[PDB]
Amino acid sequence: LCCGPKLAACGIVLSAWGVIMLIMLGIFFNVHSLIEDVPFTEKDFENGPQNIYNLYEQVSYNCFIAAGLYLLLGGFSFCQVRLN
Amino acid sequence: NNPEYSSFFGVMGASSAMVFSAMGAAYGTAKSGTGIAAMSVMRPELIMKSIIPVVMAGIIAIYGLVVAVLIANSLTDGITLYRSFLQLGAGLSVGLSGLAAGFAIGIVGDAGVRGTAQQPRLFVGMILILIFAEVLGLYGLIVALILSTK
Amino acid sequence: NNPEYSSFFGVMGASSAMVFSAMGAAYGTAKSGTGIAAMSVMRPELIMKSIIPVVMAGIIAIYGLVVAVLIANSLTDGITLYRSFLQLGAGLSVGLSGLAAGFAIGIVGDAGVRGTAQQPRLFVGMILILIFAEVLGLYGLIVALILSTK
Amino acid sequence: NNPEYSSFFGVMGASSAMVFSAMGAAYGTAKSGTGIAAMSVMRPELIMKSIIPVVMAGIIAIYGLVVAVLIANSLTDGITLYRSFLQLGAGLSVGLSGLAAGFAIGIVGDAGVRGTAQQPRLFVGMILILIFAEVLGLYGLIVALILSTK
Amino acid sequence: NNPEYSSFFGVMGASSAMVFSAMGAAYGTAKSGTGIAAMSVMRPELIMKSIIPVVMAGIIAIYGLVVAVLIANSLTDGITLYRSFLQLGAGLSVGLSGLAAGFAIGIVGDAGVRGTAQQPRLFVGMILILIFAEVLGLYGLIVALILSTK
Amino acid sequence: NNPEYSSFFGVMGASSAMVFSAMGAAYGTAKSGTGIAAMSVMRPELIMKSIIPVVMAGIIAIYGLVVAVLIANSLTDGITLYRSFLQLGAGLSVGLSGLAAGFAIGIVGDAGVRGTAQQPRLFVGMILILIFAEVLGLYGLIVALILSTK
Amino acid sequence: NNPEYSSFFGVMGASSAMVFSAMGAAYGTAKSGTGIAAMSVMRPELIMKSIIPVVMAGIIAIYGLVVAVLIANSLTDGITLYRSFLQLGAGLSVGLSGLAAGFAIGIVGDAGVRGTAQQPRLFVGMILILIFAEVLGLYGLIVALILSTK
Amino acid sequence: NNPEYSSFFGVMGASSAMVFSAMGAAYGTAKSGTGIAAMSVMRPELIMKSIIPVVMAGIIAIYGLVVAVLIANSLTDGITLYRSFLQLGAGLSVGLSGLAAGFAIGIVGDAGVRGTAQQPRLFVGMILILIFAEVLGLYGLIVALILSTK
Amino acid sequence: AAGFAIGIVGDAGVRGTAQQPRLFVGMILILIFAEVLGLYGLIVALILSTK
Amino acid sequence: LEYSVVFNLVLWIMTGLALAVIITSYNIWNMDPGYDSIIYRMT
Amino acid sequence: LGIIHMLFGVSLSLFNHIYFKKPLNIYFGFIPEIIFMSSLFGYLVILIFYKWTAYDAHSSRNAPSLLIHFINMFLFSYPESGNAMLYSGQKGIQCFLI
Amino acid sequence: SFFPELYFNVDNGYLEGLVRGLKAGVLSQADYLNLVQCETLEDLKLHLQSTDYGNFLANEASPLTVSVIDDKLKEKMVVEFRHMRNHAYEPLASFLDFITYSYMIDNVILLITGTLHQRSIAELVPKCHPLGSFEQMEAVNIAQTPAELYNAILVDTPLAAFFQDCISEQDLDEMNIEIIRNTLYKAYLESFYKFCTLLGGTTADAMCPILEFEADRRAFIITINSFGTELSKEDRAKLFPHCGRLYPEGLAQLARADDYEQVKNVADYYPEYKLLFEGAGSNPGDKTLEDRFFEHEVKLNKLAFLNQFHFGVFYAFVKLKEQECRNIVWIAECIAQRHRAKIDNYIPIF
Amino acid sequence: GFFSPGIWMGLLTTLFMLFIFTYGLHMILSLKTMDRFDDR
Amino acid sequence: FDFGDTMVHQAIHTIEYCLGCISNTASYLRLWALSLAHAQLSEVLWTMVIHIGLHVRSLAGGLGLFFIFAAFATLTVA
Amino acid sequence: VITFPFLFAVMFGDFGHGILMTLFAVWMVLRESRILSQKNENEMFSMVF
Amino acid sequence: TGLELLYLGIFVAFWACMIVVGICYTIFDLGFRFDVAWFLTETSPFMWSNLGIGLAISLSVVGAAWGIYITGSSIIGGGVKAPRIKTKNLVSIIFCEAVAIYGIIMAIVISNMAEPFSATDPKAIGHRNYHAGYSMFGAGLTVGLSNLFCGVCVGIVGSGAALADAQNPSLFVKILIVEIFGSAIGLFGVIVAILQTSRVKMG
Repeated sequence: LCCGPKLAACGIVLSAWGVIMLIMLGIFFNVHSLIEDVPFTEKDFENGPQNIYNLYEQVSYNCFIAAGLYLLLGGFSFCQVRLN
Repeated sequence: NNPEYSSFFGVMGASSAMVFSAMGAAYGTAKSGTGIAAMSVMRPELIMKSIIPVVMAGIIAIYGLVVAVLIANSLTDGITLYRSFLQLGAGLSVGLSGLAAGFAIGIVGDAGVRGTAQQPRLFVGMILILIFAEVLGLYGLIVALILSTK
Repeated sequence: NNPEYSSFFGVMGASSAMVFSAMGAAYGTAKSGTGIAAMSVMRPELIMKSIIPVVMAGIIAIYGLVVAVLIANSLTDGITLYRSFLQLGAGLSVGLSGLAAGFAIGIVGDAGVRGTAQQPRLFVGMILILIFAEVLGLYGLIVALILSTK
Repeated sequence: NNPEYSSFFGVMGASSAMVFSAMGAAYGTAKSGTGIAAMSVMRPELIMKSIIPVVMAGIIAIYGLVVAVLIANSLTDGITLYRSFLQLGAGLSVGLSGLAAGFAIGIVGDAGVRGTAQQPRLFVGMILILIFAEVLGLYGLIVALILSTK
Repeated sequence: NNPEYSSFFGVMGASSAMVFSAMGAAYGTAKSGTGIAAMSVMRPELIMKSIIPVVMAGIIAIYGLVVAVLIANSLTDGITLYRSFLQLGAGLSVGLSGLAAGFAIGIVGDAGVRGTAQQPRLFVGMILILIFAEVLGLYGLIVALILSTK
Repeated sequence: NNPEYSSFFGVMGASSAMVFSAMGAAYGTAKSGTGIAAMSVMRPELIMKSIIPVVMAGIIAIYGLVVAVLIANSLTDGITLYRSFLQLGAGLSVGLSGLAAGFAIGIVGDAGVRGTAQQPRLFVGMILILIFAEVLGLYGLIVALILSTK
Repeated sequence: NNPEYSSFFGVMGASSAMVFSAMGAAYGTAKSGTGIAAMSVMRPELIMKSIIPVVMAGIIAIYGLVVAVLIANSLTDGITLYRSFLQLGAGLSVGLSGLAAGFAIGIVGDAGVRGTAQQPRLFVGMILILIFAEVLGLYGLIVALILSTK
Repeated sequence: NNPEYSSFFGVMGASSAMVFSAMGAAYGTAKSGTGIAAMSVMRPELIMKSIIPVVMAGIIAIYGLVVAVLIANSLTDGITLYRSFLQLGAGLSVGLSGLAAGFAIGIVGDAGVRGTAQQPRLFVGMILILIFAEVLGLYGLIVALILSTK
Repeated sequence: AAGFAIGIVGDAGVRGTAQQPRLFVGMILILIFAEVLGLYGLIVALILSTK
Repeated sequence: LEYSVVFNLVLWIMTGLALAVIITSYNIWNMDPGYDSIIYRMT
Repeated sequence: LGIIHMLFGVSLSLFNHIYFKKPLNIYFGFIPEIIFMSSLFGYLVILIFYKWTAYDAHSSRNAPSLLIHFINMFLFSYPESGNAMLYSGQKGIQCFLI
Repeated sequence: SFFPELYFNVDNGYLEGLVRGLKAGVLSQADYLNLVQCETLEDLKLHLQSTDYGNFLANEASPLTVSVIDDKLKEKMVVEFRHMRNHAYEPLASFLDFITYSYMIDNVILLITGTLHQRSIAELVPKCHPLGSFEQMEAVNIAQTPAELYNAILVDTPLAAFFQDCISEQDLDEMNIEIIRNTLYKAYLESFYKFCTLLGGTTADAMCPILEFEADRRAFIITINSFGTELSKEDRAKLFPHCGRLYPEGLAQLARADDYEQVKNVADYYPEYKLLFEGAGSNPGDKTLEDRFFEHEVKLNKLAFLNQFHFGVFYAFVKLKEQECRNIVWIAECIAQRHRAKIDNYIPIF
Repeated sequence: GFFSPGIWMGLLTTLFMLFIFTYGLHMILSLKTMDRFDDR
Repeated sequence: FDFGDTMVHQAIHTIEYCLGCISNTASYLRLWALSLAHAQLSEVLWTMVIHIGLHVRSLAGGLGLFFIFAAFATLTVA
Repeated sequence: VITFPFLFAVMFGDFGHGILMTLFAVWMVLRESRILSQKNENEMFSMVF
Repeated sequence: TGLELLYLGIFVAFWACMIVVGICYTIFDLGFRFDVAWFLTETSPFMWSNLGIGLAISLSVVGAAWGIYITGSSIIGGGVKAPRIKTKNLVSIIFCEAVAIYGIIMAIVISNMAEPFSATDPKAIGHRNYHAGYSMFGAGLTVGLSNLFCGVCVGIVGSGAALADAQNPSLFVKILIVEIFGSAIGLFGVIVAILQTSRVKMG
């Protein structure tokens, strides 16, 4: 599909920005396993700091998944602009 | 004994009767007088016929007078309060009912005179209407008298 | 055993019934008479038929008179209050409902009288609608009669 | 242990049910009748099948009558207050909801009849629209029936 | 332990929900019917489709009916007060929010139908816009439901 | 033994006497000056005569000054209240009376000046009607003065 | 022994005198300025004579400044209340009287200034009339001065 | 020994001094701005002279700003109430007086600027009139300062 | 108050500018004074809320 | 104690001041620009 | 930042008045104008930095409020108590500068 | 309602008395008969001097002509109107402005056409109807440029709002001048009618019937006269005012009608109008439809003087006196041309 | 209590005279000048 | 040399200068006012949008974060 | 040249947006030759360019 | 309609607040906190009495004065073409002065009854003084308002009379009858006010 090169071009910019942000964010979660301090912790919090590290690891994985979708989006949008 | 302030309501009754009836009569009269003058310029021969609406309005005034006098004569200091409430209700009943009647008298008299000025056959019609408005005022008096003597 | 001022609520019922119903009939009469006066100029032969909206309006006034008297006759000094509130409710129910009916009578008569002169076949339709307005008034009377004896 | 002011709330429910419903039906009737009268000039053959908006208006009045009677029959002296607030809510719910319906009936009836006069195809549409307004009024009755027995 | 009058706020909620929601639907219905009548003269075809704004208005009323029932079913004499206030909030929230939606439905439907008569392509745009107003009404229901069970 | 606040009512009498009279005279002057300005353009020879309405307006202000000062010189600290309300009554009596008179002077003067230019034979009639207006203000003063010592 | 919060009334006096006088002068100034701009555009040679209305308005403002200061310099903490009511009367007397004078100045200024350009012989009459308005403002000051030291 | 709530008065003063004077300046600026636009399109050469009413308007707002700060810096918890009342009066005196000045500035600016577009000789008279309005604002400031430091 | 001032002058200013681009400078000056009114509000609030 | 005094004062003071703001706001809200000069052409 | 930038804007006016050889615009203009602004607003700026380096948490209670001293400065308001001074002799300096 | 009869006399009290005093001076049926019994224009002058008319033809050319007396009659009532218009306050003055608008509309139609066919404004103004006046410039010295006249009107002339139907100048060049003026007048009637309904007291009830008549009367005549010309039925419908009794349903029939008979069938639904079409015998030597309409309009304007607290007395005054002028000129013209059997074609004004 | 005999009596008299002021001011505000002057 | 006009002009300069210095210094409160607003608009856009893109559910978090971020990005620019 | 962007950065002191803002300007400059030597009827894009 | 909107908004809020407070005092079962007897008895009869006196005279002047301007403008306007009018139609203003006089006489007869009480505790003190106070208030209000509306009536009718006479001098006499009815309205208010205070005493 063409969809218009003006909109495919916007997708490329969103995709590139997203991949940059999502990778960097996922790293930050993995390194400081942190400023955001919003990994959705349990209310039944026990004396186990390792439980917090594990939560951030899950958040990091999710960040790279979202980046993968932006990589796929950028690929598709890229070819649309070249073909358009 | 007889509580204080109890006469307050009865006094408002006597005042309400006269004041609201005066409002009705004053409006009804002013409206009829305007219509009468408006007609009389065009044709004077109907002037006498066009007067009745003004008397109608005056009767509204009398309705209020009958109750206001009845209450005012009945008022004393040692009133059992119950009596005062009856007087208050009787006062409002006749005054506000006569007020409504006076408004009706004004509207129909003014329109009736202009109508008759154009069509002399209307005379009987407007008189019948005005009779209904006078009846509307009397109803007020009837209830007021029933309450005032209760 | 009974509280003071208990008659206050009841007596306002008797007054309210008459005043609001008279105001309704007064409006309905005033609007109907205006239409009659304006219409009758062109079609004088309709003067004796176009009066009907006015009679309808008078019925609203009677509706009110009947309840106002019934309340007055059943209003006493040693009233149990309960009955007083019922009388106030009955008074307002018929009065305010009659007021609404009088409005409808007014608008329908005003338009109907002129519409009939421009269209003789409308006469029956006019009556049917005005019948609905009288029914609206009657509903108020029915409730008031139920409450005043409850 | 029963609070006396409890009967007031109750009886005001029965009154509200009738008074506001009559106001709605009266408004709908007044507007519908006006449109019908104007319509009749050109299309007198439609007069009888143009009364429907007025009948619907009446149904709104009935909605109120029924609740007012149900409450009035339910009113007693030793009311537990809870019941009184249910009666007050039920009264207002059906009355004010019917009032809203009366406006829809009135405005739609006027516009519908005037339109139908020129576009006979509008008639089914006028009825569908007015059916929705009657349904809106019924909603008020439904809630009132739920509350009055709770 | 709670005030005997604590149930007052809840039943006002159930009533307010129905009354304001019906008022919104009634306004939206009246506005649509006026525009539809005018459009119908211009062209028959669209009469059938033009009913939709009225249906949406009806849904606003149902939103209110649902909450009013939920409150009435949950309202008791031994109410927790806390729950009563929540019911008042839930009632007002859905009622007044639906009322706002009713105006949006009314104004948009009127303008939309009148425009659509001239440009049939507007029909789809009209529905989409009315959809947002129905969604605004739903929002009121969502909060009312949360408060009702909270 | 002096009910506190006793002095408050009295001083308001002096204020009302001056403020309301000033308002009346100010309006009277404004209307007269407007009429004079419009008239004088075409007939400047009437400027001197046309001033009279303005002087009378001024007199109205003087009546108020007389009472306002009389009350002010009659105030003390240990006012027995009885005296205070007498002074308030006197203040209001002249105030509203002067206020009403100022309106009559202004409205009549405006018409009188314009009419006189068109028909000089109306000049005396203008003066006569205006004297009555002033006499009304005087009335207000006379009673206000009488009350001040009762 | 002195009542608390007794200073409130005197403080309101001081502020009222200034504010109402400024309102009066402001209105008189604005109305004259409009007439001046509309008038002197054609006849600029009058621009230095049509300013006077505005100066007189300013005098109204000074009256207020003199009393407002006189009152403020008369206030203390332990005020016997009596004195405060006197201060409030003096404040309002001059303030509201100046306000009335402001309207007189404004209306006469506009009418006079524009008229003067149309008829130069009107100038003297305009000033004389405006003189009465300044006198009306002064009467207020006279009473205020009598009360403020009483 | 200090009455709680006492600070409420002074605090409202500090706000009122700014809020009311801000509305005045806002009116003055907005009203002048419209007049400026009209002049400038007709002739832009005066664009730098017609701005003056706006600068003046701003000075009024400053008058209020000055008092508002003086009051705010004079607030304490252990307030003697007397001073709190003075602060309220002072704030209102300048705020409401500046408000009157704001209207005076706007009205004359618009009229003067629009006139000046046609008659350049109007400029000097406009400035003089504007001076009176600024003086009207200052008088308020003077009294407010006297009261707030009293 | 400032919002009123800005809106009223903005409407006249924008319309006038299209009629006469020379109005730009005058429009800016007028808008500033209206904004200052909002600023004065802040100033008092800052002094009062911290007292 | 003396509630009636604080109450009476605050009620009417804030009511009068609130109304003064409402009326002033109304008058400004509906300021008449003249609807002339250039408005006829822009409309 | 505002006050410092403003002072720069004023400083530039001196060069312009020199270029056009207007001694009056610097002897009666620039000099009193820059002093006026400095004495009121530059003083404020100095105090802001002073507080940051002069007072620690050890004196957080009854720590001077810069806004109040600034207002009291202009008004020559020097209460006996209720507000601590930033430094000894400040009263003389505040009065002098105004 | 209680709306009038209270504040009305505060500002408008004088004018009500004056205008009814002016009405008293209109020629009565007894006076018209005295004017008919002349057969000489100079004798006509002499008999007119018996009333409020007269002494206004003095110092004019010794021989009296119809054109002279016509212009003078207009001038007399113009002065009386301008007097009442000048001594008036906004609540009433706005009403009078609408009356003047009707004449302004005709005058701007005159200013265009002449501008479209290079004629100078100075040449056109002397033949504009009084009350137009146009004291404003820019409408003057337009340099015979249509754009300058259309800009001056849009900006300075009070009729600017009405021209919203006819805009962009393109309308001025492409539309027939008569369609333009009929369209503009319709807009006038719509605004003026609504204005009268905003004044929702005695004025609305006394005045609107007159405007509603004018709307329906024009719709009838427009339909008939349009039969023999080239005009799209839709464009004709665009000229029908919606402030009348034909608006609900009836105009649709006139818009379709192609014959007098169909127009009458429309009137058949309105007895107030049907009588006019039946009375308008339209025989070769009888009164026509326009004549019956004039008689009806006068009835309506005379009935306006049955209410003592409204603005409709001032409108009716102008129209009745304008017809009075038509009647007097008719008599003067019948005398000059010696057609004595046609003298009784004036519209009695009581 | 919310009101005292003093306060209340004051308010009652204040309103009556306030209505008088309102009446007077009402007519004063609804006061117009002429748009134009009749003639030369 | 118009002494009167010169005195007036110079007086105006002084009045505007002194009052402007007071108002101009306050004017620079625009720097704070907008800096605060930006941080607050950014914080709420973060908290009420992208926070939702995170979840304890793995796959749902990854897929949702994609769509939520795209909305966050859109609002961030807009 | 320095004062205004500096005051902006104070009002707009957000690192992440500073990147976006910088990259936008860089893009426009890098395409300067292609954007300038073209038609740009949209004045909003021309203005920021 | 800026002022009408103000009046309406105040009216609605005024009564809306009273409705909420009234129903709340009931609902919350307050100890008769809303005590009407308290209001009526604490309010000094001197306030009620002197208010009625001022109203009786002042309202009557308002009516008279109102009517005067109604007929003044009509008479002056008509007189521009019919100078005969001033000969006869001035009686309309005579009627208005008479309407004011009605109130003046009544106000004085009432005020003549004003006396001190030397009273303190209302309880069982001045029972009759309260009756006289309320009666004087009522009678004063009764005649005041009655004359107020009377004056308006005769004014409106007098306007029609002047407009009629301007055009036909034969109409004045017949129309005069209507104003006589108008005047009667005011007199009726006087009769009742007299009765209301026919049996009062202060002190």
